[PDB]
Amino acid sequence: AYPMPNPFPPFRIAGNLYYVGTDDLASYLIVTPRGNILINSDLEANVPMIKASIKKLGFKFSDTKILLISHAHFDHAAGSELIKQQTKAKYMVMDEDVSVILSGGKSDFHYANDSSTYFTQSTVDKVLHDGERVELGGTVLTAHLTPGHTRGCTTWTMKLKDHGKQYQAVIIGSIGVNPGYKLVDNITYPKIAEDYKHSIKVLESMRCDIFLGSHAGMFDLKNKYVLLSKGQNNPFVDPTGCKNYIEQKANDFYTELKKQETG
Ligand SMILES: [Zn+2]
Ligand SMILES: [Zn+2]
Repeated sequence: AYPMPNPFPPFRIAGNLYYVGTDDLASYLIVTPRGNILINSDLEANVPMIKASIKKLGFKFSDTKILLISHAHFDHAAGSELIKQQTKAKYMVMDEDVSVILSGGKSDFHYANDSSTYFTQSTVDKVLHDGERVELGGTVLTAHLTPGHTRGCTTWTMKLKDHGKQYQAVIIGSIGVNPGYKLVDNITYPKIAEDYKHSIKVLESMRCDIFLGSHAGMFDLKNKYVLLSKGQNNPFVDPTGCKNYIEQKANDFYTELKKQETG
């Protein structure tokens, strides 16, 4: 079973972007004069945690206007229907992943036949496309299609001001190859390897100042948070870590491809 995450203190990352996630499954709140955007609904058990985190920061759960995800797997999206029911947020999902959301996982190219991965079916209020923007209260997020891990995996970017300086924030959706994924002659998702290679090209040339991800462990949330509490100059500003992480996962993809092609 997926290891149930533990709660994590919420905090401001930079500018109007806040962490409201767990010690593992990462969720983000963007606060604007015209309401808030939430990214990743996580497990159903995490929806009360997300609500508690938002409120702890002094914001209103009922001000959640838009719900986004990193990608269509249960650990980022299972909680979406609950959040819709509780806030009436508008759910926006990259086109290639919509079928998985509508079907609660039953159409998943890999996990269609694994009932332990299914989640509550939800409707998508706006279908997104590569490079499409999500705009609220003057804040502008950009959806980047970085496919492979899912057909519609989305890397979310925005610009944040912090201490009079400008930073590109990048929430890497995932370019991990899950155990069991078939990269050669995939029957359901033939372009899976071409899609990962595209994601690598995009991410390797993407400006990345504030380094984030769909899972805390991607970007060293725990140790960085400890530095933040100690008052350090924004430890979430980590371009080197971001470049090193993208390089590592690009190499991991080619390591797994080699294994499947020659092992
Ligand atoms: Zn996933
Ligand atoms: Zn995940």
